[PDB]
Amino acid sequence: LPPAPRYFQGENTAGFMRPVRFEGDITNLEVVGEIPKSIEGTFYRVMPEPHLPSFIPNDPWFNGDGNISGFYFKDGHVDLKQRYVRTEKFVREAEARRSLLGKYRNRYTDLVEFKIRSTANVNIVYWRGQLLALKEDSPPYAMDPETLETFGVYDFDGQLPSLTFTAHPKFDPVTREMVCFGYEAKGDGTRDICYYSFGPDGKIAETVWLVSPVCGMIHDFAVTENFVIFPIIPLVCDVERMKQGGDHWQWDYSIPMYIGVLPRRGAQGSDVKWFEAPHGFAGHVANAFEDDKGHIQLQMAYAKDNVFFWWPDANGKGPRPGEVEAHFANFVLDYQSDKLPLAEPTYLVDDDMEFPRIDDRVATRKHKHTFFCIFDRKPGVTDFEFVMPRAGGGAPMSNGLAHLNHETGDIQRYLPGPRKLTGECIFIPRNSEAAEGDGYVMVLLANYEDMCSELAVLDTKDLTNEVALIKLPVRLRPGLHGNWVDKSDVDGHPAPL
Amino acid sequence: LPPAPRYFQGENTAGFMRPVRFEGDITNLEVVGEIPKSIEGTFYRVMPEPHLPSFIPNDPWFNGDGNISGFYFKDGHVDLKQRYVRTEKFVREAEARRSLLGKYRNRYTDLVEFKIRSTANVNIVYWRGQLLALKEDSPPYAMDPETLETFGVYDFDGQLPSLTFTAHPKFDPVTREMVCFGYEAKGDGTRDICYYSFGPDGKIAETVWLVSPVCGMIHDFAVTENFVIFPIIPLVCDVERMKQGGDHWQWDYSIPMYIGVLPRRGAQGSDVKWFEAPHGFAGHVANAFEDDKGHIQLQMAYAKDNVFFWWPDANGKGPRPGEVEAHFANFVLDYQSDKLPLAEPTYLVDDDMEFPRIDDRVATRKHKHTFFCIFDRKPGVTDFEFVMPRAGGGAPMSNGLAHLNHETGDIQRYLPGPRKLTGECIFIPRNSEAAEGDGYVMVLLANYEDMCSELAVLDTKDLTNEVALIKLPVRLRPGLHGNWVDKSDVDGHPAPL
Ligand SMILES: Oc1cc(O)cc(/C=C/c2ccc(O)c(O)c2)c1
Ligand SMILES: Oc1cc(O)cc(/C=C/c2ccc(O)c(O)c2)c1
Ligand SMILES: [Fe+2]
Ligand SMILES: [Fe+2]
Repeated sequence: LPPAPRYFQGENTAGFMRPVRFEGDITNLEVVGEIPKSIEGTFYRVMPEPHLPSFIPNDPWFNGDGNISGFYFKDGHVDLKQRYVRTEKFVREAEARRSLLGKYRNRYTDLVEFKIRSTANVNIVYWRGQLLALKEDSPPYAMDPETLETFGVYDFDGQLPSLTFTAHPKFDPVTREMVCFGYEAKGDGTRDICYYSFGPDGKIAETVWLVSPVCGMIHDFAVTENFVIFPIIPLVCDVERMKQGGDHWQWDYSIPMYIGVLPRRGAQGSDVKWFEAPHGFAGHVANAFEDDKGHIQLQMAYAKDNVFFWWPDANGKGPRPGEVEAHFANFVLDYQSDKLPLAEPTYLVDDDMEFPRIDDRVATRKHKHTFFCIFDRKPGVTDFEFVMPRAGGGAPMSNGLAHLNHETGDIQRYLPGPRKLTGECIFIPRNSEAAEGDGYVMVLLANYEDMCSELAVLDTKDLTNEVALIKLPVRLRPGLHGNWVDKSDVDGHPAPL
Repeated sequence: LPPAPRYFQGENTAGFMRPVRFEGDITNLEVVGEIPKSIEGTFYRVMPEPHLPSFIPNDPWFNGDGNISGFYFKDGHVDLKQRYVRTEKFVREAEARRSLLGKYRNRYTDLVEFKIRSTANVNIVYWRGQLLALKEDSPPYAMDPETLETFGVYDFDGQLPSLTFTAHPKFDPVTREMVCFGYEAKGDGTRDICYYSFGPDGKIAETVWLVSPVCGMIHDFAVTENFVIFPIIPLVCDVERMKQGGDHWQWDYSIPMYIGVLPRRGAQGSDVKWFEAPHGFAGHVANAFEDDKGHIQLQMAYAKDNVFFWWPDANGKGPRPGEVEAHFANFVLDYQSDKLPLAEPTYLVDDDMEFPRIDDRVATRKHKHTFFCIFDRKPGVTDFEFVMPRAGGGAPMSNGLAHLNHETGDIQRYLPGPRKLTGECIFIPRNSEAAEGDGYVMVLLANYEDMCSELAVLDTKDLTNEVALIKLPVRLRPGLHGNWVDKSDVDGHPAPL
């Protein structure tokens, strides 16, 4: 077999990116300031964190075993529980005590035949009394919210119609449905998209098979009252390239950014309209809604070049690290229009941003608050001379959060400091009567001075001020998505406004 | 109640001394070099590590909750498991989410009434299929060697005759007995010493009650074929002082270092002879044995002033940090002699040393190898300018190990490096046929550059060279004692030479 290294090497596992690989508990975390005593619930987040050194050199960040963190809050106290998802990959590699899975989404490079290749490392959501650890090439892995035990691959009582389940399902706060899809829904290189939904009782509602114009990456999607919307990143899969040991994904400069629109209920596959936005990268969706005219307002991060620059085009053409900025874009779509080309979007702010969150009590409806990561290159905001030698590589960087009020246009910015960077934030309603966007924001910080992680708690009344700073004595490696599960919400999701 | 701080403050919990307080697992530790594939077994060590900030300012290191590390070795791979001893203190404080136990060994300062005050934080030994987590003011806590679950307070099937069990029992490699004692054996301030032993079947053998000349600290003891030996540190307990909120221990410059000698079998309490060594501090015993004449050779660390300087004399007189050195001393005792005063000891080496280990296959018999911690103030060995600002306080420092060959007088020194310090080492026989002192040495390092811990593996053929360096991504706080449990030893202890 290819030799198994016995320690981590390469920039993607250097400095703050070095895997820790701890599972267990740290109770009664140290707190500076004061956690609001009324906060009660759990912040779950997932990070890629390779359990064993890869036999693939410079294995991408996206290919690391999913490790789940839970921060359990009650009466101003907080405990951490941490556990790896017991994926097939995790278990078989742990048994062998060496890496067996090869390149990102390329089964032809695996040292053994896997049934499920999930690292379950992208998102961690709450559904009907379980956590679902998500990875868009795979079904979810179900886990216990209290103990973080892995139950196993989850197929929704045999109802799951797709081989794949998106990392970005949407929770309709009015219908209490989970709205889902999978792309490459029939396997590697397939153009099949399966759109499906589950009612609050767990029974499958929608199931619509449609066909993508290209086998492109559909990382995120959007849901409105009457439509679902599929933006396609111009990364394209060719299985013949994979069989020769090549990358699953390859940028294509010659195609638009397709945006499919399908009626949300009762549709057939042929009802989808593939609108064509200007070539660019479809980033995370903040939210989408239908306005007064019945037009879809789609608000999402959008860049003009390949954010995933390590997967360039066929001639190796693509940007360099730190070059591509994504901006908070508004696209307007009309399902009735027969014109496929879309205009350039309008932009809501100037900041280089990503990882937008809204008050999920208005998801699929008009929202007027968005919280998001920013990366400000203005001199002084980040001490790059100090941070970059300690940072390693392979992961995006955020040096603040921003809160946009869409009505007033006011923006507040939280800057943790010149030697700290942030992950994706969560929003917590102050209580069940709170106005939209009124409550608390939490965000995990990487402190490059201490080489430790911290969890900041902010009040939306003044995002610039930390109300509490929870000081972890270990590093939590840069992660991906996370969610709040409030103790007052029986089904884990907040009540509609 | 006295206010409970919500983060750690003071030098004793600063820098590398900051509690991490993690429990759980890190499998497949990163390894630089190569762990000898024949090594099979577990290195257990214990560290004081406060689970909650104390309400006592500058609480001594010795008063922190015992946290057990196990390093499980097989076929050149190693896993870490880590778990707190579930003492009464740990459990009740965890329930309350605040500190309740007060000053070191002073129940009159506790906020609630404890039955058992153990932090179980001094030593962790193997006996008849269990770990025993030790603290000299208490009975042992029994634990599972595989899972580190705490079973509870252990009383040897109701046979334990004493309130107290030493942190330094000795294992006779020929008789397979565990030889024990407790001081303050009938409660705070008592001069009662209970000497007792257990046969390999778990039945109590010896039980002899004797009386100390003063209520002094007997931290360690020594066992020969025919004698047991009790060196008394001139720290003295007055329960009336304690009732007023004072310290359990107070130095007394006016007394000798008593060394009691009792026949090992069949004795009465009045058979003890209290020899009087020159005033000084009784450090750890390497080993004791009877020579050809039947004289006891007692080899132990010995200092001329109070190593525990934070417990000074009645007028607050004593040394400052880093001032007192201890030296590897040989005392000669003759049980038949009626002369009580002893001569100054001879010294085996000149190094400032402590934490001596021998090949325990010759414990209680003549040994000719000792491994020990050293602290070398020779310029450059430790980069103090770099280390001391990162180190915190409250714990002793070791910047190397030494191996003394007692036949030849040869000394090898292992120096981990200018920005690393060491804990107490363990010795592992190469195999069951290995000569005395031939095999492997392991020692945990504090790396102040990375602010991480490492576990070094050395071959005794060349102690200056690391064969493997196991790289932990977390800190293990400076700890106390540890032990090797070899997989090839049915009762957990090595066979006699
Ligand atoms: O900074 C960004 C911006 C973005 O728009 C998306 C991502 C992550 C996407 C992702 C996609 C597939 C994976 O398997 C995976 O681990 C991660 C990260
Ligand atoms: O550096 C040294 C030298 C020494 O000779 C003894 C000790 C530790 C003694 C000790 C005594 C009682 C306790 O409760 C405890 O945690 C530790 C530490
Ligand atoms: Fe995402
Ligand atoms: Fe000791």
